[PDB]
Amino acid sequence: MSHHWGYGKHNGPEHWHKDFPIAKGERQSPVDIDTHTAKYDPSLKPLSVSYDQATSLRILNNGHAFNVEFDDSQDKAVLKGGPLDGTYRLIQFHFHWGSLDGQGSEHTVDKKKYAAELHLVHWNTKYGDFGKAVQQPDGLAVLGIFLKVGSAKPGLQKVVDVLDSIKTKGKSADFTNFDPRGLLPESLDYWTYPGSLTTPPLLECVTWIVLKEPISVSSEQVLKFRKLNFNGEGEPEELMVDNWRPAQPLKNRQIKASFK
Ligand SMILES: O[B-]1(O)OCc2ccccc21
Ligand SMILES: OB1OCc2ccccc21
Ligand SMILES: OB1OCc2ccccc21
Ligand SMILES: [Zn+2]
Repeated sequence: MSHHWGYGKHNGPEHWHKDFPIAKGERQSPVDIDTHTAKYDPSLKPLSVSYDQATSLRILNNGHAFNVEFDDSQDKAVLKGGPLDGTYRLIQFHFHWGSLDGQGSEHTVDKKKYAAELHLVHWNTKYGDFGKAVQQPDGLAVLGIFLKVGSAKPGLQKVVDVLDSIKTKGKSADFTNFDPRGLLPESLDYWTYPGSLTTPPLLECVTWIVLKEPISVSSEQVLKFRKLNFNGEGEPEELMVDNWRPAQPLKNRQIKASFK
């Protein structure tokens, strides 16, 4: 019932440029990762993902995805190294997923679409908070992880099991004591490039770090994502599926690989 951007024919990615002309900008995300033209950069550092002191707080259905939110008021869960200068603090994670196992990811790999994509969102501590960070060209670092359907991911199950309590837009629930390390693959090999948010306001503030190795989740786990709703409670049901933006033009960018 409310006026909002979304993923429908009438309010989806093809419309967003009218309110957010940066949608047609020079560093938009996601992109297709052409693995054959990405260059290995020996100058890149190992990525340092340090999530041992992470403090999860809450899970929220914001009408576009669900966010698992963290206490970012101290250096507790940080990303550094790789392509990054300085230290970026974890604020939230969320996913993008499809109506069918053959689509759902935002980034693609040689045109391959995965069933879903996880975004671990971090802000550059030099700018003091998330709101100020998104006003900067190096304000955010997003760790992107592909999901394929296969074996269950045990570290995902606590998330799946709470989704029924946040079915509709605006619902939240406690989500303490969640260890986000259980959402990572074994390998930290990655691609990186400069880009943007993949949702309005589409701000060009992101260093993307996209892991090469997908995680596998079960058919049952991703089905439960698809029972969420875009609508509010008491409104007609519109399933939260296909909340992904398609690949955008690479323009004058290079994608760098951390591996040979
Ligand atoms: O993928 B997204 O555009 O969704 C919300 C978000 C927040 C921070 C960085 C990137 C994103
Ligand atoms: O502001 B709007 O939110 C959803 C929608 C659908 C059609 C036309 C306008 C709007
Ligand atoms: O600029 B827009 O064209 C269609 C629409 C729907 C919802 C929100 C914004 C827009
Ligand atoms: Zn995202």
